[PDB]
Amino acid sequence: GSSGSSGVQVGNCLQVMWLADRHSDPELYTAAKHCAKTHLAQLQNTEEFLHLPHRLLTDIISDGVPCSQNPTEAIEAWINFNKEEREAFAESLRTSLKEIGENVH
Repeated sequence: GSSGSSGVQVGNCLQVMWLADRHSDPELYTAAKHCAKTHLAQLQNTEEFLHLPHRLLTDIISDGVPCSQNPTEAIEAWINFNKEEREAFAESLRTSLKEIGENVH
């Protein structure tokens, strides 16, 4: 019957992937990190995500994000937090931002 084990969840994906990266953990970091890029919104509407650094966020969006989960929206917010300086990261992040799914070269 319906049986499984403890793994990763879009909700606790950030926290997981975070520590993982800090502990040079590719297996985990990659896993959680992925689920994040796919479900960025679910995190963009949360504090943690906005509380995350630039290295983490950059990596996520760097791995390409599905047009489905409004990527820019998350960038604008996570940036607005401390736009005072993050601004620089906002522009650079925008140009770096990548979209998948749609047929565009």
